Amino acid sequence: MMTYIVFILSIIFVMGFVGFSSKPSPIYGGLGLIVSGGVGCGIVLNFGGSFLGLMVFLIYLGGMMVVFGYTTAMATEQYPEVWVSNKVVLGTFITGLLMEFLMVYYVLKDKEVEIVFKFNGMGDWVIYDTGDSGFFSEEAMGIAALYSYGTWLVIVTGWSLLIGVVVIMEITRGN
Amino acid sequence: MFMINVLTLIIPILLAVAFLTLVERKVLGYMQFRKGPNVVGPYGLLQPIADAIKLFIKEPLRPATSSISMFILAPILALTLALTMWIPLPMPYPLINMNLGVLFMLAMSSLAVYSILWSGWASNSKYALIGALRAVAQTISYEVTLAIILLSVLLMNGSFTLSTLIITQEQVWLIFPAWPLAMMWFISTLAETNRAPFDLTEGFNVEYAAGPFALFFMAEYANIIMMNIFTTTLFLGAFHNPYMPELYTINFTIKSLLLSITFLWIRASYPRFRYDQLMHLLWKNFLPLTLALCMWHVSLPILLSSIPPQT
Amino acid sequence: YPTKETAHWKPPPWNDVDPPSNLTLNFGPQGVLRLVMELSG
Amino acid sequence: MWFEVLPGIAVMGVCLFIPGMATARIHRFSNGGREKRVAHYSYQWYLMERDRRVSGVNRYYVSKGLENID
Amino acid sequence: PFFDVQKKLGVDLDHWMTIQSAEQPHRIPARCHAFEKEWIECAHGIGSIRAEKECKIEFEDFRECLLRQKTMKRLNAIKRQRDKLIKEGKYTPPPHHSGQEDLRP
Amino acid sequence: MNLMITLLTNFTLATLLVTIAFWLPQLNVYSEKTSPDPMGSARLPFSMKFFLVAITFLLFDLEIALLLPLPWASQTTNLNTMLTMALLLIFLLAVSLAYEWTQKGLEWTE
Amino acid sequence: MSLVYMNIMMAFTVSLTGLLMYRSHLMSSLLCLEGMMLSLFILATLMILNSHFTLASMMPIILLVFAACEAALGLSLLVMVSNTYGTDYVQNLNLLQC
Amino acid sequence: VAAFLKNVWAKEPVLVASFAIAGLAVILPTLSPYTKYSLMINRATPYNYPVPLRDDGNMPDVPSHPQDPQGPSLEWLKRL
Amino acid sequence: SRGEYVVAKLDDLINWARRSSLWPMTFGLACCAVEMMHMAAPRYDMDRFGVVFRASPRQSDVMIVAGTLTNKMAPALRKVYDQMPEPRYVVSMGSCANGGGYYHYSYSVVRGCDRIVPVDIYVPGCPPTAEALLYGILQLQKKIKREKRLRIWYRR
Ligand SMILES: CCCCCCCCCCCCCCCCCC(=O)OC[C@H](COP(=O)([O-])OCC[N+](C)(C)C)OC(=O)CCCCCCCCCCCCCCCCC
Ligand SMILES: CCCCCCCCCCCCCCCCCC(=O)OC[C@H](COP(=O)(O)OCCN)OC(=O)CCCCCCCCCCCCCCCCC
Ligand SMILES: CCCCCCCCCCCCCCCCCC(=O)OC[C@H](COP(=O)(O)OCCN)OC(=O)CCCCCCCCCCCCCCCCC
Ligand SMILES: CCCCCCCCCCCCCCCCCC(=O)OC[C@H](COP(=O)(O)OCCN)OC(=O)CCCCCCCCCCCCCCCCC
Ligand code: SF4
Repeated sequence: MMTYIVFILSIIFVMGFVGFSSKPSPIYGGLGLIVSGGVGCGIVLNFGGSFLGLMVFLIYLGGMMVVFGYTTAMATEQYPEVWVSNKVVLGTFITGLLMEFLMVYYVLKDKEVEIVFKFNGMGDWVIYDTGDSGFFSEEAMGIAALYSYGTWLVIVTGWSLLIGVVVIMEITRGN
Repeated sequence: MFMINVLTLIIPILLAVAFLTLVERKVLGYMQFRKGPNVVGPYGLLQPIADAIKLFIKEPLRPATSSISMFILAPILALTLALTMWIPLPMPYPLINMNLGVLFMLAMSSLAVYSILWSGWASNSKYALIGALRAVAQTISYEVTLAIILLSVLLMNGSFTLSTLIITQEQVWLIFPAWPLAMMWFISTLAETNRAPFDLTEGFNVEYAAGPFALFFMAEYANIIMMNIFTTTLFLGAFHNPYMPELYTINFTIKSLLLSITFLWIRASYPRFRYDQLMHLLWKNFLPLTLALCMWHVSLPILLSSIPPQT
Repeated sequence: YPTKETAHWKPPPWNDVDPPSNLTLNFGPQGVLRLVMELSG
Repeated sequence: MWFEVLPGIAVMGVCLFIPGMATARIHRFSNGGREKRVAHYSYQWYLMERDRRVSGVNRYYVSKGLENID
Repeated sequence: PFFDVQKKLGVDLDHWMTIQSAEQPHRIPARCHAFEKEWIECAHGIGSIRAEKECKIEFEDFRECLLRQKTMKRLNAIKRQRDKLIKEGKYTPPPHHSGQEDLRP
Repeated sequence: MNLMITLLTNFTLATLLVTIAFWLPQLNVYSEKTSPDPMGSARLPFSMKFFLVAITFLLFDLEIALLLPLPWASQTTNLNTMLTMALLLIFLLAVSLAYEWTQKGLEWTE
Repeated sequence: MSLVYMNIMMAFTVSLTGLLMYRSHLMSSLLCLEGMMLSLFILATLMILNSHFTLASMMPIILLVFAACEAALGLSLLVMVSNTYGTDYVQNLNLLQC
Repeated sequence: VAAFLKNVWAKEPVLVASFAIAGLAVILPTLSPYTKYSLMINRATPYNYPVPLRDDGNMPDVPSHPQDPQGPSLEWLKRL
Repeated sequence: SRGEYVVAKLDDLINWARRSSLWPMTFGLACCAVEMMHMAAPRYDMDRFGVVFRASPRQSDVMIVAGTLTNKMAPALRKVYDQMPEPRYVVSMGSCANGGGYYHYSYSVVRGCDRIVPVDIYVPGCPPTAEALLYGILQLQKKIKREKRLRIWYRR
């Protein structure tokens, strides 16, 4: 059960996009994309990609999806919902989320194990710890090489970010 | 055995947050020439327990919520991110010893504005939504200088490891080569938690009951104690004997208490900023100095041949 | 060619521009004073 | 007077002292009277699993010295 | 329009990230360094049309090093036969695959 | 593994405290109350300044995302190139800040 | 091909189908577009960490930064639409039929 | 160029401090003698294995044992 | 019995927690707000009783009507009273909030705030001294102390 955990997260990841590709609201759309970002980050972190998972949290979720929720909250005029005493205002939430985990556990059925067991990855998929690397994360040093090897990449990226600042300030003027 | 360690982290956090209210009211009492609470318990030691039992049986306001799910998930996220910021903190050895604990804490604190934003949209008020948007803009503003100051200090560390930050400061405190980063870091952590003189929420989560307000309240104070401990580890790092870890634990405890009382002593001393005045403080005062000191702490270990070890 | 679905389509403006308030708060009694604020941001 | 704030500060200081003392004692309890092995890197984990294999009881913290070689 | 400025002027703007067998930091190998090196040294300079049909063995070794589809197929076959024999009761697992043998070093 | 157990315990304690904070005063049969702020029925006007400071956060946060591997890039052999590109990124962050300055972008939240 | 890569591709195509059937809002379009960007980040990261190809580890961050800047541009466009009509509705964006 | 400097130090000391710190951060790594030692320490830090060479017969600069005279030595790093 | 003892001890617990943690929402209507400010000033010092200074109305426990209630503000008084969570309490401070006071026969004055809100403690004086307002607060705490909520729950 514990072996297939990345695969399990990937299934949840797929289900997470069905949370918001059906598009119930842009606000619940942002909420589903935040949950999907967290579980895809779990997929990244379970291959030893620690810095890239923390870039998912720090830059994608805490950097950009904050701005998406911020711009969404400056639009789409709100309206109240059901606000009866606690047999509705939290009990329906708990029964709905228990049905959501019921849906998560419900898809691991006989139509799934014909794909899981015929194409068993866990046992031979996650091979990032194949031998020794040394005193360094290879992924950390590969990201560190952006400054010595990636001179042109850093030039065009910083130029695109400066042009991004200029472009946003020109189009958001109205004059 | 590990679950025992998680409980012995998280239960004393909640007890320390409970008695921080007593320490705040007593220290703000004596600084305002008055006394703080002394009637309820002996010298006030039952005032947090009485306040907690009062807030946890107070009537829910029957809130006209714009959403159920964000109304529930804002205190849940607030408490979860209040607790999970503590697990890489080296005291002198953390609960979760990870190689990127600094970046982990920066990420989990950058995720902490969703509790504000979801509390704001989960209210029906447009005024509460405007206050929440102002608070979110303030917090993500000061997260910029959190990240740049933190990067500039860790150019002397070698890596994002918090336990390595104890090894870095065994000869000198890191406030000596980095005191402008220290003072701007301290004002930036003051402005993260919406703490005075940056508390324009008392100048967004009032849609909640008194119980969920106590949850946001205790998450805010856990963030206050946590950022004081993180500043203590980051600039005033204590001596560590590996055969007696209680020397380091008592030393950073005393320094963390002094820095938390320094928050309590700042809030009883200054008027509040106007909102554009603290946006002026960030974007026009702290950010040029912070970028210049980032350039300085990049280029300075290269010119002094003091580049810290990677491992 | 004006068909059935295209007959109500008016031509666009000649210079290609199209013809397009501020907030009012009530700081109530929540001394005491009520403040009606025409605010502009 | 001013020393009246000291019982609350003392209680809060004990509440901050308990987690660090607790995790230091648990690390010495679960690792043979010593510190927990820090494996931030692949070499540290490789030596750690080599210790776990040479100890024979699936525990890295049982150190086999010169008595295990002839 | 492929204006090869990087070969005209003699600059290295993006050749270093292109293949796995290039100069990596701290001489880290890729997982398929030998297979990609052999596909590149086989298919070098002869053009794509000859490279598709005259270096297919090295290219399939490198593709199978990348995806490991034949190796996962073989391991699924052996594990399926092992599961069927454990289910039939005609086979017993060894002690060195059950966890009672006090591993090598 | 220990991290997932710790996150799960923190999430369980958070959900438990929220559940106690909602269900414990709903034992009370206090009163069903009626008759439902600085606006009564006003819509939300948009503010351009809040969106400008949000996008300014996002662009400088991307520049910080580039600046993050510097404590690892200090360990490299090509220190002249590394120092030039580090100073170039922080200088471009400063040029973005100066352009945000002079075009009145930092005004009325300065 | 492989399994978890097929899952990340399935998420990419699901957010593509959400990006190709608009319901009401432009923010829903930008969210489906950034879910596509997220799935590209995840799949690129798993490939680059799988092969131990070291220099490409800076590539997903690059794939983040530009595209996040791209999202910023999209948000600003939405804002100007919401400054003309009051809503971000895609059916207000139909003046270019003639 | 001096009265303007006193004026900007009077009005805006934050930007004067920022441009001074940034200017020193630019110029001082080249005006320093200790900058080369950063390069030398980062290229003498052994992250990999020092793979030995087959002795063809004529290599005077390559030692046979780590405790030999010839070879790159770090006496300067131990002493400084 | 046993359950009578359990509900009596839990009544003592919740009454202790509610009376030792009263949070006031003071209506600063008139001159009595000055003497409430003196009751929060260091000499009398409400904060050492657990009575915090200027709590927000959506979490406060006791409404102190300190000053003259006029006809233009009585709906705002009842609105802020309706926005208070239970158990809410009303302390009426001074003669104009008690019964109209010096403006009793005025065309514009509500003759007592107990025409608007249910009032628990009547604090007399013009203004009552801050020591007397503190006496009224402690008498409110003793009124909360002798409540019998779980006892009457167990007996109904
Ligand atoms: C880590 C432990 C704690 C660390 C120390 C912090 C504890 C002390 C806290 C005290 C109470 C703080 C209360 C709230 C403060 C908020 C207000 C405030 O102070 O705002 C910041 C104020 C803001 O100033 P201001 O608001 O007055 O400025 C007005 C600005 N105009 C004119 C544009 C309107 O100051 C700063 O921003 C300075 C930050 C620190 C600068 C450090 C510079 C170091 C020296 C550099 C070199 C200079 C010389 C040139 C080169 C020479 C080379 C030889
Ligand atoms: C609204 C929903 C509910 C809201 C409240 C709850 C969610 C939000 C608050 C909690 C956030 C969870 C964050 C989880 C990951 C944190 C980052 C991380 O794992 O960093 C630590 C570490 C990297 O450090 P390193 O030392 O390199 O690793 C060991 C190498 N020897 O890496 C490791 O140690 C890796 C450990 C294994 C991987 C852990 C995966 C966790 C499960 C997937 C994500 C779960 C959350 C999904 C939803 C998020 C919504 C924001
Ligand atoms: C890490 C540090 C954490 C520290 C946390 C605790 C801080 C406070 C430390 C103790 C302070 C004093 C506590 C006692 C206060 C006074 C209680 C008391 O005696 O009240 C008297 C009351 C009336 O009873 P009666 O008999 O009528 O009296 C008339 C005289 N014959 O009778 C009663 O009220 C009934 C008896 C009630 C007794 C309650 C005592 C306090 C309970 C605290 C619980 C938590 C303690 C810590 C737990 C974790 C550590 C072990
Ligand atoms: C080359 C080294 C690297 C340089 C790049 C990195 C710098 C790090 C800091 C980045 C700062 C980014 C933002 C800078 C904006 C500059 C323009 C500016 O602020 O002009 C307006 C200002 C007048 O002030 P005012 O408009 O009133 O301010 C509003 C509040 N009252 O005008 C002023 O206050 C005048 C500001 C410009 C002149 C400052 C001169 C400082 C000189 C220090 C000593 C010499 C340093 C050597 C380098 C030369 C620098 C000019
Ligand atoms: S009772 Fe008298 S002194 Fe008090 S507020 Fe009224 S008018 Fe002023």
